[PDB]
Amino acid sequence: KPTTFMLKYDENGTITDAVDCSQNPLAELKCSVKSFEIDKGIYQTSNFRVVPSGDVVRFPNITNLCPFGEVFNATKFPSVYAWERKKISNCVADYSVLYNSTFFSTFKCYGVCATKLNDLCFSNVYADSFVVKGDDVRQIAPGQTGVI
Amino acid sequence: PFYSNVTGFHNPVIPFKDGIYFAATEKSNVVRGWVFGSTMNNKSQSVIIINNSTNVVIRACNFELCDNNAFNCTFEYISDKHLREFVFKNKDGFLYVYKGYQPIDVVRDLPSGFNTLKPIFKLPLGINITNFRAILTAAYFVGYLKPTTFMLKYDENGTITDAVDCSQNPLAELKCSVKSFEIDKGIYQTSNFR
Amino acid sequence: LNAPATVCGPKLSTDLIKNQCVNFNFNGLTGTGVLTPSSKRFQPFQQFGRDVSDFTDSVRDPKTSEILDISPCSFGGVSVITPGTNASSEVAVLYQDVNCTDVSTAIHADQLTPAWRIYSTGNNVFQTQAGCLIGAEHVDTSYECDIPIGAGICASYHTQKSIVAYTMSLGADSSIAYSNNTIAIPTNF
Amino acid sequence: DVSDFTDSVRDPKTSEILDISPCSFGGVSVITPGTNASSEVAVLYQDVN
Amino acid sequence: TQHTSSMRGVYYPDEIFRSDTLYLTQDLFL
Amino acid sequence: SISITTEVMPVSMAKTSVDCNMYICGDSTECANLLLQYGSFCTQLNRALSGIAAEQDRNTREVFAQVKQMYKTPTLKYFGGFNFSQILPDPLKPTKRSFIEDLLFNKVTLKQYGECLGDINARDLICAQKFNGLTVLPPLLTDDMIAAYTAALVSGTATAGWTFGAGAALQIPFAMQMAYRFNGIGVTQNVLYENQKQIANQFNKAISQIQESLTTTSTALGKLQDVVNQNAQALNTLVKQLSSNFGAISSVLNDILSRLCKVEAEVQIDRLITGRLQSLQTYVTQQLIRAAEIRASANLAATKMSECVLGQSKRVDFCGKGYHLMSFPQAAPHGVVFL
Amino acid sequence: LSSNFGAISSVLNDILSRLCKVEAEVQIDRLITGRLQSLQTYVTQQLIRAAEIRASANLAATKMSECVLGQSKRVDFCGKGYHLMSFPQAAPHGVVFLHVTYVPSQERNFTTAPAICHEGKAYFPREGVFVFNGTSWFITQRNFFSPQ
Ligand SMILES: *[C@@H]1O[C@H](CO)[C@@H](O)[C@H](O)[C@H]1NC(C)=O
Ligand SMILES: *[C@@H]1O[C@H](CO)[C@@H](O)[C@H](O)[C@H]1NC(C)=O
Ligand SMILES: *[C@@H]1O[C@H](CO)[C@@H](O)[C@H](O)[C@H]1NC(C)=O
Ligand SMILES: *[C@@H]1O[C@H](CO)[C@@H](O)[C@H](O)[C@H]1NC(C)=O
Ligand SMILES: *[C@@H]1O[C@H](CO)[C@@H](O)[C@H](O)[C@H]1NC(C)=O
Ligand SMILES: *[C@@H]1O[C@H](CO)[C@@H](O)[C@H](O)[C@H]1NC(C)=O
Ligand SMILES: *[C@@H]1O[C@H](CO)[C@@H](O)[C@H](O)[C@H]1NC(C)=O
Ligand SMILES: *[C@@H]1O[C@H](CO)[C@@H](O)[C@H](O)[C@H]1NC(C)=O
Ligand SMILES: *[C@@H]1O[C@H](CO)[C@@H](O)[C@H](O)[C@H]1NC(C)=O
Ligand SMILES: *[C@@H]1O[C@H](CO)[C@@H](O)[C@H](O)[C@H]1NC(C)=O
Ligand SMILES: *[C@@H]1O[C@H](CO)[C@@H](O)[C@H](O)[C@H]1NC(C)=O
Ligand SMILES: *[C@@H]1O[C@H](CO)[C@@H](O)[C@H](O)[C@H]1NC(C)=O
Repeated sequence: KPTTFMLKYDENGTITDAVDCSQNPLAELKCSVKSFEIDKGIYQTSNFRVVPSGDVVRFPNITNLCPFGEVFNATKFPSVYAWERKKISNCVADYSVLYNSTFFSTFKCYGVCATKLNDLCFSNVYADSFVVKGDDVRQIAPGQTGVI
Repeated sequence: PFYSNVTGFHNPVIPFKDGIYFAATEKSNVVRGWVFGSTMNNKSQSVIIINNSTNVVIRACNFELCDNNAFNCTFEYISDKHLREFVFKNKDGFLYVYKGYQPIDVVRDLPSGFNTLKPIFKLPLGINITNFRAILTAAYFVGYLKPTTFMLKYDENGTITDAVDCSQNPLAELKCSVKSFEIDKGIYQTSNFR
Repeated sequence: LNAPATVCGPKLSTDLIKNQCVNFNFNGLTGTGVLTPSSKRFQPFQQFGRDVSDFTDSVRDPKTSEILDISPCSFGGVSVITPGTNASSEVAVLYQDVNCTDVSTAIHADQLTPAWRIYSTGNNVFQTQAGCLIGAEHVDTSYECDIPIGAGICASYHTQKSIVAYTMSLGADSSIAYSNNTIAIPTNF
Repeated sequence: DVSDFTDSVRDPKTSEILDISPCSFGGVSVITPGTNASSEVAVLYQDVN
Repeated sequence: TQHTSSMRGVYYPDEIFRSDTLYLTQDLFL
Repeated sequence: SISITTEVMPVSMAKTSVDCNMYICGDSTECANLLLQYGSFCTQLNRALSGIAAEQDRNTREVFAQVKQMYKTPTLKYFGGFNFSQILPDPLKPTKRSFIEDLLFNKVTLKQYGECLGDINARDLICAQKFNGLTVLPPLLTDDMIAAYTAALVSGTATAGWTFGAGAALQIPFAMQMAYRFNGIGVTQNVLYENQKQIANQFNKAISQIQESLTTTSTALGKLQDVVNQNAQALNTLVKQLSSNFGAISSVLNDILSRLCKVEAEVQIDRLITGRLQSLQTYVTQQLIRAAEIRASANLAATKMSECVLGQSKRVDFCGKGYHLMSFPQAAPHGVVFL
Repeated sequence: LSSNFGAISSVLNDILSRLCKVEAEVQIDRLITGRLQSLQTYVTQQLIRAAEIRASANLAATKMSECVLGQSKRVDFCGKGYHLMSFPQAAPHGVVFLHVTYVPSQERNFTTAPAICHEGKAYFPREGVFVFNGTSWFITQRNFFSPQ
C-alpha cells in the first residue's frame, strides 16, 4: 500500500529499524518529532478533515435545445460595419459540435478553456456575426489596432 | 453625489453625459416615456422606451422625431402626489435602468430624504446616447452621475439604509477610511495630497 | 450569472441532502460543505450571498427557490498526549474545537482524513471546551496540573495505571481566623 | 547529505570510495588602529589552518 | 487461514548510501 | 490624607491559530501539491503560533499564582473600622467576583474569528467554523480561577499581613499591622492609634470614590482596550487579504479550477499562493513582535505583585504617589488592576 | 536547500549542466527567490530571539549587582524568605545564583495589646510588640521570640 515509513540507518549503512507512520497516533508523533523516544507532554501533529459523503447537482428546468445550426449555417451574413446581435437563452447547449470538427480555421477562447465549457452554466449567450477580410481576422481580439 | 445641483423643469433636448438620475412628481401620470437618440434624426439609430397605459414597449430603429416613418429596426421588446425616480446608465453596449418609488405629498420641489433603487432591466443595444428627451402627454428633475466611491450600510435584513459619499468632506473621507459612522476624538491620517 | 441561469450544459440533477458533508454544484458553483435551511430574506433579483473574504455562504435553490446556508465540513488540529515512551506506550487524542458526535460518527463511518489502521475510539469520549478528548478517563478528584489541556482541564498518568483527565486545583486550602487581640510569633528559624 | 549534497562517490574504474569535502572558504576581517594613527593593518582569516 | 505480518517486508528504497540518520520516505510498503 | 490610586496593567493577549492549508488552498488538491514545493512553511508557522499561545498562559501563571495557600474569605469584612466589602466576594450574589471586579469586567468591550465559545454546564456549547481557517483558543485558567486567586490574596492581606509572602502566614490585628506600616514610612505608632477613626473614614471614602470614578464612563482601562483592538485589527487584515487576486484572473480557487485547463491554472494558482504566503508570514512576524511587549508588561506586573502586595516598598513612585502603605489586586479582562 | 520552489530540481549543477542558458536562468531565478525568503526569515527570527536574551542578561546583571554585592530589601527578588547573602556560579551560556535565606518557623499564639497604661499615661513600644504568656506582659521583636 502507498504509505510513509521512517527508516533508521546505523553507523554502518544498513536499515536496522523502522516505524510505519500511519499505524497509530504514537507512530505519527514519532514521525512528527523525528525520534524513537518521546518525552511527556502534548504535541500538535496534524490536521483532521471530514470526507464528503454525497453529491448534489442542481440545475434549472431546461428542456429545449438551442439553435447553433441556425446561427452558423445561415445563408446571409451582414457587413462588418453593420453587425447583428442574437440572443441565445433558455436552452441546453452541447458545445462539442464546435471543437469536435475541423471546420473552423480560428477557434480562440478568452477567459475559458474549451473543454471546460460543457460543465458550467451561464445566464444567456450573445452571438455576433459578420464577414471580414482575410488578414483582418487577427484584429478581432482584445486590445488590437487597425481600421476594423 | 450628495447635495449636488439638479435642474428642475416645470421639453428641451437634454444632454446625457454619463448616465442620469431622473425624478418626477406626478398626480395624473403626465411624464411617460423617453427617447435616447444621438442626433435625434433618421440618420442615426434611436431607442424609445414608452408605456401606453398597460404595456411597456421598447424599440430601437431609425426614427423621425416630432416636437411641440420608422425603418431599419434592430431591437424590440414588449411587456405587460407621488415621486417616481429612475437611474439610466450605458456601458459596454448595455443600457441599465434602475427604478424606485416614493410617496410624497406636495411642496413644489424635490424633497429631502433617502431612498434606494432596484434593478429592472438591461438592454443589449449598442449605440451612443448623447441626448435624451422626455415624452409628455407636475414637474421633473434631472441630475447627473459621476464616478465616485460610496460606503453602504446593509442592515440585519439586507436593505441599504444609509450611505456616505467619500468625496464630500474631510470627515466623510475619514469615515470611509476607518469604516465607521462614529469617530472618537483625535487626529487621523487619511490620505496624501499631490 | 448576472440573472437566473438559462443556458446550461447537459447534466443530470440529483436530490439535495441536508445536514451532511457533500460535494455540491449549484448552477456551476461547485464546492464542499454542509447545507442547512436558512432564515435569510432574499430579494427576487438576488441569487446568492457572499462573505467579506469572497466566500459564498448562502444560495437560492434553482428548482424550488429555497435559500440554503453553506457551512464548512469540520476540520481542526490533532494533539497527542503521552506520558513519555519510557513510562508507557498509551496515548490520548484531542481533536481541537469540534463536536464529539461529529468526529465519533466520522470515525465509525471511516470518514476522517488521518485514518489510523489500528485505532479504537472506545467508550472514553469526553467533551471539553478545547475540543473532544478520546482515550482519557474523567475523574472527580483534583490534583496539580501535569499536562495542560485547557479551560481548567488538565491530564496526567495515575492509578494498573491509565491516563486521567481532571479539573485542576489551585492550591492547598487553609483557614486562619481573624481575631482582634492575638498575635502569632515565630520561635525558631 | 541531508541537504541533497553528495559527500562520497564510488570510482567507476577502481571501485574505490572517495569522500568529497569543500575547498576551504570563510570570512576576512581587517584590524586597523585608525587612519590618522597609521596605515598598517592586520588580517584575520576566520576558521582556517 | 490468515496470519499477521509483524514488521516484515522492508526494502532499500534507492541506490544511495546513508549512515546514522533517520530517513522519511513515501512509497509502496507492506 | 489617605489616598487610593488605580494602576492598570495588561498581562496576556488572545491565543490564535490558523489551518495553513485551509487558509491558502481550501479543499483543493492541485493547490496542495503546488504548496508542497515550498518545503516546510506551514509546520514552522504552526510552531511559532503554538509558542506564543503557550507563552500567554505562562504569563498569567507568573502574575497570579503567587500564593501557595487558598485562604478562605472571612465572614466579617470590617476590621478595626476598615470596610473591605467592595474588594471581597459577596456570598449572596450569583457571580463569584467582587463589586469592583464586576465594574471592571463591564467596562471593557470586546466576528469571523472562527472560535467557539459557550457554556458547558448548561449544554449551551456551540462550535461553528469558517472557511478561512482561523481559530481563537481558550485560556488555561478560567476567570473564576483568577478571581479566586485575587480573593485569596486580599484575604491573606486582611488577615495575616505581610508575612505569608516570605514564609508561613502569621495572624495579626489590622490596626497593629497598619501601625507597623506607619512605622515603615517613618511616622510613629501613636499617630495612628490616636487618629484611628479618622484614618478608617478616609480609607472608606477613597474606596467609595474609586467605584464612582469607575462608573462615570471614564477611559482609564484603555490600555486593556487597545490590546483587544490590536488583535482584532490584525486578524481582520488577514481575512481581507483573501479577496486579493495578486495578478491572477480571480481571487477564488474554484473558478480558476472550473473554467481553466491545467497549464494556465497552475500559473494562476502559483500567483495566488505566493501572495497568501506573504500575508500569513507578515501576520506571524507582527504577532511575535507584539508578544515580546506583552511579555515585558507581564513581567512588570509580576514584580509589582511581589513587592507591593506581599510587602511594603521603599522605591519612589514604584506603586502609588506618596508613601506606600499597602496594595490590593483586582482581576480585569486580560490584565490586573492594582489599588 | 532541498526544496525546488517550482523549478525542475534543487541542485544548481544539474540545471546548469542539462539546460541551455535562458531556461537555466529562469530556473535559477526560481531557486534564488526561495533561498532569499528562507535566509530573511531566519535572520528575522534570530533578531527577535536576541532581544529576549538581552533582556534576560540585563536582569542577571541587576541580580548580580544587588544580591551578590549587597543585601536587598525587595520582596522575592532573590529567593524566598529574608535574603542574607548570595553566591554566583557559572553555567554554559548562563549564571546560577545560590541565595541564602532566613525562614521563620514554629510560631506561637500570644495575647497582645497596642499600649499599656501605667499612671494616666500611655506607653508604646519602640521596637516590637507587647505579648502575654499567661502571667506577665513582655515585649518582643516580631521575627523571633525573645521576651524582655
Ligand atoms: C557496523 O556498526 C555496528 C554498530 O556497532 C557494528 O555492530 C557492526 O559490527 C559494524 N559492522 C562491521 C562489519 O563491523
Ligand atoms: C452647479 O454647479 C456649478 C459649478 O460647480 C455651481 O457654480 C453652481 O452653484 C451649482 N448649482 C447650484 C444651484 O448651486
Ligand atoms: C398599446 O397597448 C396595446 C395593448 O394595450 C399594445 O398592443 C400596443 O402595441 C401598444 N402600442 C404601441 C405603440 O406599442
Ligand atoms: C438601412 O441600413 C442599410 C445598411 O444597414 C442601409 O444600406 C439602408 O440605406 C438603410 N435604410 C435606409 C432607408 O436608408
Ligand atoms: C426585518 O424584517 C422583520 C419583519 O418585519 C422586522 O421585524 C425586523 O425589524 C426587520 N429588521 C430590521 C433591522 O429592521
Ligand atoms: C422545476 O421542476 C420541478 C419539478 O419538475 C417543479 O417542482 C418546480 O416548480 C420547477 N421550477 C421552476 C422554476 O419551473
Ligand atoms: C530549632 O530547630 C532546630 C532544627 O531545625 C533544632 O535543632 C532546635 O533545637 C530548635 N530550637 C528549639 C528552641 O526548639
Ligand atoms: C594545521 O595544519 C598542519 C599541517 O596539516 C598541522 O601540522 C597543524 O597542527 C594544523 N594546526 C592546527 C591543527 O591547529
Ligand atoms: C461597607 O460598605 C458597604 C458598601 O458601601 C456598605 O453597604 C456596608 O454597610 C459597609 N459596612 C459597614 C458600614 O459596616
Ligand atoms: C453537537 O451536536 C449535537 C447534535 O447536533 C448538539 O446537540 C450539540 O449541542 C453539539 N455540541 C457542540 C459542542 O457543538
Ligand atoms: C492558636 O493557634 C492555632 C494554630 O493555628 C489557631 O488555630 C488558633 O485559632 C489560635 N488561637 C487563637 C485564640 O486564635
Ligand atoms: C512567661 O514568662 C514567665 C517569666 O519568664 C515564665 O515564668 C512563664 O513560665 C512564661 N510562660 C510560659 C507559658 O512559659
